Amino acid sequence: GSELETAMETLINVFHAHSGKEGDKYKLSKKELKDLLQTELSSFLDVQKDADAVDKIMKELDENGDGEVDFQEFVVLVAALTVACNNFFWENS
Amino acid sequence: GSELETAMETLINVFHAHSGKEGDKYKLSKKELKDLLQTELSSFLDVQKDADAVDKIMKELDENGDGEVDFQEFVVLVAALTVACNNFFWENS
Repeated sequence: GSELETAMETLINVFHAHSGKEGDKYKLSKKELKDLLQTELSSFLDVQKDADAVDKIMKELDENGDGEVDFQEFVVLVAALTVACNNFFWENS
Repeated sequence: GSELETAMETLINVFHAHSGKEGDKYKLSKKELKDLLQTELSSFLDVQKDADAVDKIMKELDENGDGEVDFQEFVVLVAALTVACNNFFWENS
């Protein structure tokens, strides 16, 4: 019910959008989850900032893109990318 | 504009709610940020799962609660707590 608490519930519902395959509710194998957000956050390409942070995250998905990611992995890894493009000016319009 | 992209924009606006002090937009010192979410996620106390994950996160805020946290720190640390209470049954009603 709180503003921050409300955000937590919304994230779980959207995860179902991609993971709702009903098979693996997880955020899928690391190789796929990256294809989904790396493209969904297209505005991310609008202005990359720290290539070192993005570079490390890409290391886990490329070393074993067959690994796995779930809610804590989707949130921690996606927030980590935000470091590399945390630019608030990354507005697409 | 996408469902996952929309969640990213909403999180920044609520951070302003607590951090909007206008001084430090960061998520504040680690000691305070924990007081805010540890209480806001009250349903978290509804059913703690892995005390080891929560225990490690508490280590950073207790070793130097005077440290600092920002957007990537608030998202990665708060998602990390979700590991300790990821219980979907943690419904308060």
